[PDB]
Amino acid sequence: GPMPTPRQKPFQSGSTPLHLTHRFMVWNSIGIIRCYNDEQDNAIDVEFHDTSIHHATHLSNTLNYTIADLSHEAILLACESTDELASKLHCLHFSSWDSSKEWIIDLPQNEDIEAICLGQGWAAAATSALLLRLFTIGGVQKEVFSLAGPVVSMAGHGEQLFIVYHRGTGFDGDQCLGVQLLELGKKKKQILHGDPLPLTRKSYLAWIGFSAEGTPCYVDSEGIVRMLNRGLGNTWTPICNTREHCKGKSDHYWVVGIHENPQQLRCIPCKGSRFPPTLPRPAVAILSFKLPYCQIATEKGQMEEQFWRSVIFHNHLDYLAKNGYEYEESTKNQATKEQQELLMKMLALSCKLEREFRCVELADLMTQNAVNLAIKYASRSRKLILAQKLSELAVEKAAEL
Amino acid sequence: GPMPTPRQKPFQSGSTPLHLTHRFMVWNSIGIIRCYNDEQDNAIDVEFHDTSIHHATHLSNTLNYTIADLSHEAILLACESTDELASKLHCLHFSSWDSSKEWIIDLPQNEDIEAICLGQGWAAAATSALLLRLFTIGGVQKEVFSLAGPVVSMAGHGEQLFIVYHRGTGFDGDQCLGVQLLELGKKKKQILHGDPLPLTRKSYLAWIGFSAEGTPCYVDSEGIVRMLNRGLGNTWTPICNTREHCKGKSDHYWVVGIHENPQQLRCIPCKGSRFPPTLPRPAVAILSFKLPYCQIATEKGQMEEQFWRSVIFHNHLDYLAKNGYEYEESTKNQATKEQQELLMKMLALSCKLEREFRCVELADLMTQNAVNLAIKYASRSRKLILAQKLSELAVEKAAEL
Repeated sequence: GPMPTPRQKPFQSGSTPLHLTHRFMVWNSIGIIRCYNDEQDNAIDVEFHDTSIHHATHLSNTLNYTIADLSHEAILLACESTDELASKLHCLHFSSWDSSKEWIIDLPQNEDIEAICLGQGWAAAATSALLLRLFTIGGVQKEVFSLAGPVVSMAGHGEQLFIVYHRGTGFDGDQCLGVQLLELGKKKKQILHGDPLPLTRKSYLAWIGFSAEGTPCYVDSEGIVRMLNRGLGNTWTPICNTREHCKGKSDHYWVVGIHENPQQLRCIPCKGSRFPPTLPRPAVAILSFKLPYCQIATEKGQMEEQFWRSVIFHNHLDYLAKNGYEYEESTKNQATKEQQELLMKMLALSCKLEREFRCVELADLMTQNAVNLAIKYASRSRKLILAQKLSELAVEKAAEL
Repeated sequence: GPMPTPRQKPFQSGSTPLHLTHRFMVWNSIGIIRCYNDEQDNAIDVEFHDTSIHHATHLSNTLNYTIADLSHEAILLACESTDELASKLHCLHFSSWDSSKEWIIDLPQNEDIEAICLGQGWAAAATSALLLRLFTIGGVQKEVFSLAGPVVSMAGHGEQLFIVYHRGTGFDGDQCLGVQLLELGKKKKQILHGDPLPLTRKSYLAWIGFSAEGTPCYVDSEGIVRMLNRGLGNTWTPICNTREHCKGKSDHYWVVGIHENPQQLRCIPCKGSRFPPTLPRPAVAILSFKLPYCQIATEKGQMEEQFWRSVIFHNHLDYLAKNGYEYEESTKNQATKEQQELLMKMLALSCKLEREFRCVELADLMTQNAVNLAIKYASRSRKLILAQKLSELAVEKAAEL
């Protein structure tokens, strides 16, 4: 019969393993942090993508840091439990307006920190004792709550938290994972209450986080990048297959950051290792989205993939409009126009294939000006029944528009 | 130590496995499909309960399209992966008005199909990539999204679609299944989120599907039939046990359909087998429901569940009316009268039994006009001490509404 597996360890996104003497602490869009320690000294280095917020700086390792995260306004540094010394967290609010420039938190004995994250004016940290705690960047503490299982990792953006934990045990190479989404809004909420996390068969989760536009995403060992489509009842859709971008087994990609719209998948191809070498530091490459649809080699398949890309390229922007955060309107304009153009090309090729059912099925999603243009496409080559039924669709939708 | 069980293999509802050369492949509410295979040749046969939909048809292909489904709009087919090719998915739009009668698509490298299903215009297939693919019958690719484990079966009706997959594995004869349910409307939703599937102890999932009105239903290997009560917070309610019917003359009852007006479960009786053989043509058996309400016998227990079976089915009709779908107003009108007269008879029974609190608490479940009728019944039976506080509760209901 099946054999139970050992449990894979927790991780912090951007933190390379501690067994290497010289290591990266965290990669962020705001900046990058590095660390070194050996038989006689220990040190931290921090640099920013834009030094107007703060100058690049060298920091010393007093609390034996192992975990980190960065924001536009503050930096968190934290560590795991230890018998002779407490687990601790240290926040450096470098952009502080007053004497709140830094503060420290030292946990109860045998309580740890395994993951932390930052957001808009708040900070968060969680322990392997199945609970999470919240803080504010000026130093006031916030609510505490407990987690459904052994916590693996967590991240956040704006005023929203993504948590990943172990919900059970896997068998014959499988791993058992679940996921939480929490909201720190005006009325705090939990839109996803502990569902099983989709993951490729016999894979291991490799990286979690958010795109710069504030929607959650992740990737596992088999390289299927996934993102939370809210238009599908908050369901995980694949968005890239980076093993196809790899040259072979020698390669694996380490994500530095993601931008949904404009499109940039920023990552480093690591050679012969699960993480980049700390020196000579590699350069970050930009990859592009590619969906696991069928008949990818066909041009119709390509425009189908582009349509289902473009709809989600504006769904998350509308979600930002609802929750109140800012976005650049050109992103919405380009996505919302290109989806109409792409599905109109789909409808035109369907009409040239004289599949009236396919034409109506595509026209069901369209705006009425495009339905009129589809009726004119049907009038070309004298497809009277297709034109009549598209007109019926137009009338039926106008009865409610 | 404790023994983990193997995961049960995938299955397509309304089918017989490959133990028989000319096995059943589909039996749905409007048609039947058969699958043929031998040492050198293979074929498929198509039938409808009325030839006005489409006449009997014979198909054959080099690939065994081992998976199929049937609907009033089209027939759906799919084949397994091979050493030479990956899987393909196929559609027969027999109900079309023109020459769009057929469609074919081939899936990416190394991919295989476990189960497929149909809906109102939509179609779907679970894949070995831990991805669900969704289409139209006209061949438009809808959303592709991720799943947490191997899918064991699939089903659909209207816009509501049913997925069941292994959450983990069971121990000592049991298995750990879980259920995820979507409704693919214009503002589509998730009804179940991979929650564990209730099943009888030491049993497996023998059949899934929908009742004719569109409620989700399934049956376990022990013969327990159960369905989703969406009105009661989306809870699974058992309705019947098939094995005991007809003094257990059949080894099993292979269900083919369910309907609420008249109350019917239509099945095939199976001798010495879990499933029926294809030949000679079987005789259909129709059974009444048997709710698991306690102290059932002597016609006083049975009237309680005769009340409750009504709402157990008819919570769905309120949904189907308020969402804009067509529904059976005859069933609505009849059930809302049956409930009140049955409650009045129960109130008379409890008054005859001098258990006046039962009369009061049935009156709480009445409607307002039926509360006034309860006052009249209590007056006719000269039980004024009951009628007093009954009138008090009537005034309270009138205050509420």
